[PDB]
Amino acid sequence: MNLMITLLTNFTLATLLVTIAFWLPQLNVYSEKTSPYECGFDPMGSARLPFSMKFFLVAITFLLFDLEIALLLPLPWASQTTNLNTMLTMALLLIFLLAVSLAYEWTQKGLEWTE
Amino acid sequence: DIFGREDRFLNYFANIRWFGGVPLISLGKKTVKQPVYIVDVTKGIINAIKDPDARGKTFAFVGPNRYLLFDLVQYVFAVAHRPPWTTRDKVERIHTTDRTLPHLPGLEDLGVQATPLELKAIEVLRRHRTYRWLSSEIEDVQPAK
Amino acid sequence: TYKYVNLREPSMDMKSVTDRAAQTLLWTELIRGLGMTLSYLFREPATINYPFEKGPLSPRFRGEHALRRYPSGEERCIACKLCEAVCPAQAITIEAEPRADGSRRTTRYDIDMTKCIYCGFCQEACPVDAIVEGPNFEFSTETHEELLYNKEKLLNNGDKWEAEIAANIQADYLYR
Amino acid sequence: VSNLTLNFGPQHPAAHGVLRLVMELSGEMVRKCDPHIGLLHRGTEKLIEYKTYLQALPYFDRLDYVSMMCNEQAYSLAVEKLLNIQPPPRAQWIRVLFGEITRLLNHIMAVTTHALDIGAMTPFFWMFEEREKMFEFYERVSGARMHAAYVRPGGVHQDLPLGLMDDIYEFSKNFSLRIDELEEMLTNNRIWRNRTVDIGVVTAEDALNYGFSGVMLRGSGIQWDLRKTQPYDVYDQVEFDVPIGSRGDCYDRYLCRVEEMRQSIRIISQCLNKMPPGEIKVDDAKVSPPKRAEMKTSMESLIHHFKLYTEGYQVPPGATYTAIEAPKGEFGVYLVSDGSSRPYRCKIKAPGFAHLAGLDKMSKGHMLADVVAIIGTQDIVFGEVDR
Amino acid sequence: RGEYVVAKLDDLINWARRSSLWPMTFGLACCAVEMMHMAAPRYDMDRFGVVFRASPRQSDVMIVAGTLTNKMAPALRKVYDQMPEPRYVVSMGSCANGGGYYHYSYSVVRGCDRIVPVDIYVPGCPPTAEALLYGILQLQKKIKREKRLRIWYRR
Amino acid sequence: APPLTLEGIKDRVLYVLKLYDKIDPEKLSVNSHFMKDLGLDSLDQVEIIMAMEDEFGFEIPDIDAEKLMCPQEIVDYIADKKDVY
Amino acid sequence: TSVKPIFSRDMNEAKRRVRELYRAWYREVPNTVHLFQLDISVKQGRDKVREMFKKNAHVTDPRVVDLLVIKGKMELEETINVWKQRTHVMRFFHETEAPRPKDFLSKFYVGHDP
Ligand SMILES: CCCCCCCCCCCCCCCCCC(=O)OC[C@H](COP(=O)(O)OCCN)OC(=O)CCCCCCCCCCCCCCCCC
Ligand code: SF4
Ligand code: SF4
Ligand code: SF4
Repeated sequence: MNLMITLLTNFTLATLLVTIAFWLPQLNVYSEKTSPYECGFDPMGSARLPFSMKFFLVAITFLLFDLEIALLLPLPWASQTTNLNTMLTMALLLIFLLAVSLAYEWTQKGLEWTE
Repeated sequence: DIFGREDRFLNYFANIRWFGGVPLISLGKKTVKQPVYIVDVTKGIINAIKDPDARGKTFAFVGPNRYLLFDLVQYVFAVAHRPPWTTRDKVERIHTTDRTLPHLPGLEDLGVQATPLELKAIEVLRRHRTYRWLSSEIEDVQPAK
Repeated sequence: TYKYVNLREPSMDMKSVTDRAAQTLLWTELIRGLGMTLSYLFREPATINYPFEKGPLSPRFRGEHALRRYPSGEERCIACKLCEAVCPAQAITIEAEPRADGSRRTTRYDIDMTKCIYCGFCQEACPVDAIVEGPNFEFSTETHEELLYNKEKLLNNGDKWEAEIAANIQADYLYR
Repeated sequence: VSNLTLNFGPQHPAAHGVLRLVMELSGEMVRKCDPHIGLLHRGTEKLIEYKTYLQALPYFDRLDYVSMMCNEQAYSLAVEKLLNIQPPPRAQWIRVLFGEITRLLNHIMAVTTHALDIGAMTPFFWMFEEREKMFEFYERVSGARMHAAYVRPGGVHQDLPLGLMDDIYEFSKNFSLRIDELEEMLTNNRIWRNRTVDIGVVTAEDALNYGFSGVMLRGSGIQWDLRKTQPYDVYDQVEFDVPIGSRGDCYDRYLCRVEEMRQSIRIISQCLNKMPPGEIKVDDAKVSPPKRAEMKTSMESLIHHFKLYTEGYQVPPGATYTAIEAPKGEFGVYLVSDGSSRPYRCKIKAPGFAHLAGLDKMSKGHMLADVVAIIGTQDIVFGEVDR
Repeated sequence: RGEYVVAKLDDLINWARRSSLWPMTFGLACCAVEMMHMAAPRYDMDRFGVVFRASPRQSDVMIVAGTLTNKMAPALRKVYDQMPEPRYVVSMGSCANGGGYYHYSYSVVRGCDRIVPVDIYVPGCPPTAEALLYGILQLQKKIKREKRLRIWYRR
Repeated sequence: APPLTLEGIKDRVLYVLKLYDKIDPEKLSVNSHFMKDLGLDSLDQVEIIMAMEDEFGFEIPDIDAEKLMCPQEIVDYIADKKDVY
Repeated sequence: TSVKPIFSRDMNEAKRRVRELYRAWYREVPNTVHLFQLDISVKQGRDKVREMFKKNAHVTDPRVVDLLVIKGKMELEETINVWKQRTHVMRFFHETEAPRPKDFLSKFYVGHDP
């Protein structure tokens, strides 16, 4: 509840400041509106887009590597138990497996970034 | 009613569409109006100023063809699609209805061409999503004209 | 003669490549060299407060276009048209009607400080040194009108400071 | 389909001049770039035809503004060459001095602004302080800050003010220390290097066909110089040595600009040691105006003054092409003179106008983020390119 | 009486708004270098609060420096034309301020008035960085007397 | 829209000519010669035949297009250009 | 009289190429007038195009014709792309040219020997 009050405030001040920032410029002394805005023709900035697989793949590997990261995240709790052998075995095993994924993708044509 | 880029009339109708949807047409109809585009007016003034026999002669300007009913509102609202003031001073102002008296030198008596509403209306309106020219289906009220 | 760079043998021998893995890996050159040569910060910066202080200049500096006159002012300009004739921007105007005394001066002597490139040619060409580029740079008019000078404005510019210009000319006339 | 069409941007904070650009690309890679030049084109060459030699000279000052006394030297050498005159020795020496000083300017600018464009906000500041000292020299010399001519045909006029060469010496003393400070600021920086290493290389013969003349040919093989091979003035005598590079890598070109700054310090030094006290202008009264003391009190000096300003000296007809070494590379003017006062047709040669035409091939192999460095690396001013 | 509040607030939004005023540098030609020397350490801009940043949307005011050719002109007015409504134009250099050393031939536009309205004309070729700076300061002193709001109070 | 017919192609061509406003549909016959009868210009011809591509048509190059000059030539040219009966 | 003709030997192929060019324009008038968001109706724009062709209609020499065709495909080559802003494409139209009196006593009435 306490931190929820902090979230209620911190969401207010965001909202308030935003509102002030919208009022005052169109609450300003003189607001004048003329110029046309051409959405118009495709080559203004860039043109069109042939969205490329590289960036998307970066999102993907961000997923798989997340999953392995959070699967690894509880370890600081687990580093202390009555089975140490198994602990080391499967923690080194697990993040070693992460590094195996990375090593594979780094061996194939993936990444390499000039294309 | 003078019509143009930054003007206070048709732009106002474009901006009155907001909440409550009650600009006018309370009783409906009853409003005949003929907006005139601005450059025709100002050319009227400049010919009036540099042409003799424009002195001591009072006269008026006329929207050449349109002479629209309130169908204007839904037209200018139709084309350009869809995104401190005053009281019945203002809404009765815009609700004032007449073309008044025929005999007064209209336009050509001052020797200048007249502009129908359409094209210039597109120009000033702009807005919408801009990506399709389409048609826009001109109102063509011309009631009883 | 040719003395060329980057043609060298990088040593793949040991004790070079030691410091290469240290170099790539530990950023010592980057850190030490750069961060420190910026930590060179403490030297007193060079900045001058323009309202209250002004940078150096030279007796030959070129300001704005003051006309000059003799002691017991004669309107030193003879009207001889040279300053207009050599103007590389062509921006000058001279029209000279012989006045009451029979001596010749200019009716309208004009400049467009807009067009003016601030050569110095009109300062060299004047046989009597009537027009001289002022020391003062005093400007920033609010209208394109105000940058066009009558003979009158150029005179009043000359009256506003002369012993200034007299000091400069008296200094440098040995060079010209 | 794929590809794109992207466009320029109006300025980086230091931007000298504006180009547009159209690059047909692949995903974050540029297959075709087609720079649109001619954006800033003031039509000088048509103007020069309407103004006499003494008048048209500031055009040759400000067509390439950064390097200035060099362009001055180009046009002046052209009129002298075509006009059969030699300047007195001291004029030649002064002209050399400010020539290499100006070269120090355009190089320090090119390097620093090449940094500021890429990143690295500070070196621009450190060094352009010293550049301000340089203009502190010009202001004494010519009596104005930047565009002031101080160069004529038949030699320079208005020799140095008494006590100038002391200041010149003093700057030249520790400039070495400061440029070395830049060399620690860069050069083994993993960032700047690893950004520009192999980007935009060139084959020597290819550079010859594309006509690149400058730090291009220097840093890429093909050892060549106009300074060494075709000495155009006493600049022959003084000793110094030009750098080269074997990687053609655009990093070599950088380091070559640096070493040319250092060598410029050598040339400045030796020049300060060798200065003869002869005179300023030539002694021919009909080529160059007399000083005022002779002007007044003496008739023929007055006449040659008056006419030499109104009409200006007449140059015999002939077609010349002179070429000098300007900090952007080989610069030259092709003069065409009807026997007359005015010139007739003179087309300058902008090294940027050549080098710029090479982006098509040079940028073919690297994505746009380094097309930035590809443009900025070869010293270019879009005020000089257009003309 | 609220007019005291009026004038005071005027000196507030005005005081700040002028105290910063960080413009954009259009920088066509050799005036641009001199402008950079105004940005150099010696003459430094920052002392006066003017900040160096490039974008027409962030732009407080605009400095037209260099020669304005016919080909560039429309783009120039667009850069003017997406800008914070309060805005000011400072014409730098003999060229842009009415045509300078060209004023003739064809491609060059004569003055930047023919494109956008202008406030501070600073002559010089190039105007000495000190002179340009004096121009910016005088622009500030045009910002002082704006008295913009109390006429919105219509008295 | 079956395999096309004489009546079809004719109604189409005469139709698009009638939609074209610059020509006066007072007397327009299949035997008519444009610049002779209707007094058009070669430019007008080119624009027309362009409409003959954009509606129906689509195949026309220039060297064929220049010599049409009469609507029946449009008929037969498009006909044999596509399907025999 | 010798010559080095360019793309065509006789006025025939000239007329051919100009027919081609006018085809291109009549293709791309709508795409441009929609592309830069002009206020002109496609009909009007096309009419100005064919006008600009008709202005030069009196030429004979097919060298000249061919060169003019190079001009045309050049400018059209610039409008097919975005390299030319709304400005110039409008600049073909003259809105801001004041109407020039072409009748005598009006010209005499003002211009004093234009
Ligand atoms: C005895 C028991 C076992 C003990 C084992 C101990 C083993 C220790 C071995 C060394 C440990 C690691 C040392 C640090 C490694 C960090 C990562 C690294 O090496 O980065 C280097 C990398 C190289 O760049 P590059 O050559 O382009 O890439 C090669 C790719 N083929 O990237 C770079 O060089 C570029 C990175 C530049 C980053 C921007 C500049 C940063 C400047 C400030 C950095 C310093 C900040 C210090 C911290 C501040 C206070 C917290
Ligand atoms: S300094 Fe100015 S007035 Fe004098 S010659 Fe040059 S442009 Fe003309
Ligand atoms: S050169 Fe001197 S004296 Fe002659 S007209 Fe000009 S200012 Fe006057
Ligand atoms: S006024 Fe002078 S310094 Fe400025 S852009 Fe023009 S020529 Fe260059």
